[PDB]
Amino acid sequence: EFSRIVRDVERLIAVEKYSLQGVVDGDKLLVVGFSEGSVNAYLYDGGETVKLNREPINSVLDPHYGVGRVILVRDVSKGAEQHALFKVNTSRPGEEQRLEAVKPMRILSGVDTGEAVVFTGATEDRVALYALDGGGLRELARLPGFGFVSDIRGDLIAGLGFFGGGRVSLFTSNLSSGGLRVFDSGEGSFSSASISPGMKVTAGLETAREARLVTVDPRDGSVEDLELPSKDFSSYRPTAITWLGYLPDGRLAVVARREGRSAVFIDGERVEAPQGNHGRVVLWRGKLVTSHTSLSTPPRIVSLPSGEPLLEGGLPEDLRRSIAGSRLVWVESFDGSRVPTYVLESGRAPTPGPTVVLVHGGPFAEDSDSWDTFAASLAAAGFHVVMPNYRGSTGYGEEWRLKIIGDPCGGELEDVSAAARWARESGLASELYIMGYSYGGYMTLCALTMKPGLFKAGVAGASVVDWEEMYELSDAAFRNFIEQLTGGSREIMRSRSPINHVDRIKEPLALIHPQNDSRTPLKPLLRLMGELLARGKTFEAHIIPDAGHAINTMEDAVKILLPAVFFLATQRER
Amino acid sequence: EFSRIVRDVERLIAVEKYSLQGVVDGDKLLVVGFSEGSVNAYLYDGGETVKLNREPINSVLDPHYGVGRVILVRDVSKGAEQHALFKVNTSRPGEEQRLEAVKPMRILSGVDTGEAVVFTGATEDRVALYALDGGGLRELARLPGFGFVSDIRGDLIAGLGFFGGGRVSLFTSNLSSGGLRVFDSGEGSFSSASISPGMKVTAGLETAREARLVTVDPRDGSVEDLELPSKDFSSYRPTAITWLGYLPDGRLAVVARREGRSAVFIDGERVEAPQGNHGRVVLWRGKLVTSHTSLSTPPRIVSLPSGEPLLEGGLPEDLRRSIAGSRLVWVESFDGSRVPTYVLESGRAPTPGPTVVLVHGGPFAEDSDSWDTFAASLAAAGFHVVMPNYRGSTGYGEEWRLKIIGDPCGGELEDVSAAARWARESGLASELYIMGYSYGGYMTLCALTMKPGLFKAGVAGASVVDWEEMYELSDAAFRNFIEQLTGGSREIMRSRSPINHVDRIKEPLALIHPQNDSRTPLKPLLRLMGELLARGKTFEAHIIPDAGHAINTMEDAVKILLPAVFFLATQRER
Ligand SMILES: [Cl-]
Repeated sequence: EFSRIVRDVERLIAVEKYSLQGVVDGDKLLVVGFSEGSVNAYLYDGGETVKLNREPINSVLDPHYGVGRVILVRDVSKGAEQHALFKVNTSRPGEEQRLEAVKPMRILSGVDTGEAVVFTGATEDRVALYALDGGGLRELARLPGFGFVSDIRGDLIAGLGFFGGGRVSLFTSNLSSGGLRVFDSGEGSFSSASISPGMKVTAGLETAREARLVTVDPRDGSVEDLELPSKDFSSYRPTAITWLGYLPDGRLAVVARREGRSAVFIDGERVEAPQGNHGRVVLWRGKLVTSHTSLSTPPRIVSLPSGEPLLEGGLPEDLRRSIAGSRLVWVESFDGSRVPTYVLESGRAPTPGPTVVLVHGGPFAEDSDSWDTFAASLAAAGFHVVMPNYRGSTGYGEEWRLKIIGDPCGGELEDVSAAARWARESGLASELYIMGYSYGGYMTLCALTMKPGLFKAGVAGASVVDWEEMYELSDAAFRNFIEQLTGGSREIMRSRSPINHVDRIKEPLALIHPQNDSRTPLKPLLRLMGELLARGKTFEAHIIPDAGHAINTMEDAVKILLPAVFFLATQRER
Repeated sequence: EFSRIVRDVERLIAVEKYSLQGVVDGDKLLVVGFSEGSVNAYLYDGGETVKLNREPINSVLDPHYGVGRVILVRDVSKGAEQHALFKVNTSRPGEEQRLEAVKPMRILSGVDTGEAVVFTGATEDRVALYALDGGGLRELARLPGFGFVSDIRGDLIAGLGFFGGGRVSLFTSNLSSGGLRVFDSGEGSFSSASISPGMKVTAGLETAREARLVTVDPRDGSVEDLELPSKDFSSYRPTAITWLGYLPDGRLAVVARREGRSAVFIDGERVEAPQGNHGRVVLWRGKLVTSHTSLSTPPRIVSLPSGEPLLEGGLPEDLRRSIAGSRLVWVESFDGSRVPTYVLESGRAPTPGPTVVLVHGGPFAEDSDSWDTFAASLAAAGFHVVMPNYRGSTGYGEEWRLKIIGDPCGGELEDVSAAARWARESGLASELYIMGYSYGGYMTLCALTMKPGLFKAGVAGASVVDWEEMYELSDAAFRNFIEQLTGGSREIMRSRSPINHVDRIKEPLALIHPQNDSRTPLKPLLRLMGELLARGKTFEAHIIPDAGHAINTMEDAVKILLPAVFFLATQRER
């Protein structure tokens, strides 16, 4: 029945998905949309979307309210994520002017004030904060690691820095003269940031098991808790902060979350919103607008508190019926920790039935009540889906997130393995598979090498294979992240690399990998194939042309997803 | 959509295909069939088939008329073609007894007398003629290269030997006492052989541009032309001899061919047969039976002279209509030689239209008026198909066949390239692709490296990549074949290896390869991928698990064929 599968996977990939970016030109929404087979940028106003870009893009920079242009970010390296920036004047959609003062680099983030384009980027030798204005390009600061611009008000630039130990610092700079100041909390990590009318930095602070709001004065580094007019926020007791931002009327919008579902607050007061997860919030036409998604709702743009959709891709009825349910469960792991695990029940599988432990990437990411095309495709193909938030995940507090540091292929793998055991013991699973992309594919390899026999077969997509060789091929941002994750230990880099444990593998493995991935490079995957072959192991492989880690077309998504589904479907017929 | 493609490809692979092997037990036909998703062995006696084997096989040994058992040949190495032999008593189908005296080896051929099993096999160090009887296993003779047992009558064993220069010798042995006698012709190559009631060896002799029948007296090596009672055979002036064999009533059956179509003769008299190609001929309940195939007929078993089908997988009408036409054309090549080229016009493509030069394997093989699943799948996918009998091909005389010796990636490539020129100049092709498996995949790599720009893109399946490295990884039979092809020259082995010319590649390439292929091993392909990556070339790859050069399940066929069709369909949308 592999042709009905191809049709489903294609349709699931093809459904339109929207992301809210801001408000530009004359009170028009700026949205990034996956539509017509690729990622594009649109203006929305009444009913007509207007396409701003020509060729597919990856993202746009964050515009200040009402600015008359959009800065596209586009990979100009066939997936290697050397990106260039292209200005589109909102009054002349489809006319792109490349910003040639900026040589290609990995663009990490940025904001457009209308007078300066401020962005962070990584090259081979550094990560930096840059400003481009009418006078040309300037390097404001070199950063100690991944950094992201959060907000600019006047000359004050605020951002978030991964500058050591897995922890997130706040940073500020000056638009006119550059420099850098770093603010490190001893309680936890800063999570989102926005500059108040008073020129203090409002930030989410994620502590051991909770999250709150703080005010940082960039002049003296003083921090204090921020109390809001309404106490709905406090009383919600979020674990994590998704996003926050000052609206143009001075009110503070915050999206915060717990147990994989978020809520929206304006000056601390709850605003009704559809169940699942939300993104940015903007004031448009004097009304509140956000993005929304859930496990059964592809990302869409909705009005609050109505919940009425402004932009939404429809899911076909027959596909909707493929997802028979979802649940959040707490799996007990090796040390007694409770692993929050999202479960998707297939309507096309019995119970007990074939079940895939689909391991998330990052590692600093989470499985949540948010749309997941891979999880949906598995349900449509007749597999239940188990999605464990292993230690290292976001969404459950700083202490759980930091447990991974210095211990890749250790406790987090136990968490994945405990989720696998739960799926069988709880009676959901008749047979067990493992699948993941990126850090998830790492986990597949680690499970098959370190836990032979636990799974029937594994799918490893865009995998980490060898920390040591990857390190040598990585840009400045990735080198630093590798050092942080591995705790700067060569012994960890080696012992936790599954290329060094190939002899232990006993289960069928499918490798899937984009040839131009600059994060998880193909080179070590070739050596892994060589090891599998020399040792007589069973394996299959699919390498995808002219694509990298970030997939921005339906054609590339099909090529990275379909083989995995075919492979698992074929395994299930054994 | 790709899902309608998956469906047609699957259906084209799934249609049942039959090969006639002999007559066993109580006048029952023995057939090998691709059916129920794999290659199996069957008895047929007027009604439903009876399955002899359990797990899929590769082939059966050639039984003497009426023997009460069948010897299955099965790969027990997950595609690496280390096979074992399994006896099935024809009265107890489905019960297999492994012949343990015979360790796994590449079984090349063999005959079962009912009292002795005589076969040729290759190990790392030898190719040998073996006999297994009540007394155990005995090595009758070591052979100078690939050899195939053709017939046994009494104590006399006759076979065909590739014992130098691409030329085929006859050999004989004695079942009781072993040994080896080799008979060479200065005029050409022996093609098929059967022992007359007079204990002479009747053989087809293929000469420079023609074929005939000869009588070899194994006692003195004397040769003379064989005159048959009816002159239809000699007046047909075949170019090649497909098969010959004495029927149990003493009559000589011959199948011979010219221009990619065969004819069947019985004591020299033509018997009417369906247009296309025929396999072995047997007498069954006193009536003649053979296999038949054509470009629009999957291999089936028919009665002669009527042509009524005994066993036939019916080609669905809608798939039949996907081939709008076929032609045999004579492409003019670089040196004036005329390359007989078979052409399928797709009913789902305009003219001019996307066209694939689909290069056959071997190299000692031909494109003929014979079913080809790959070619049918390309027509169904909306490509015209061009299949050139490049120099080295069978069917057109000894001289054309031996031109390739000492010159791989030379003249034959010119023939393939002339075919591509013809497709464009004749007005068939709007755009050109190259696709092939095995020696065909070699040709793809050779075209992309030596003729950059001629093709839009290529599919290389189970390719020859590096003659030097493959030589070092080959068994005794393959090493010898490699020396024969390359003319024993280390310079040819290197300069005609496309891994040495990777920098020249400019077109998109899709590699497809079974992991356990022992003929065209995966190992050099991994190095090729390393080279393509290091040099920044666009490529995709699909490596198939637990399979080798000889595909014997529908699931493995889908895995080797579908990626090629997807890739070309995608290329066509550029
Ligand atoms: Cl067959």
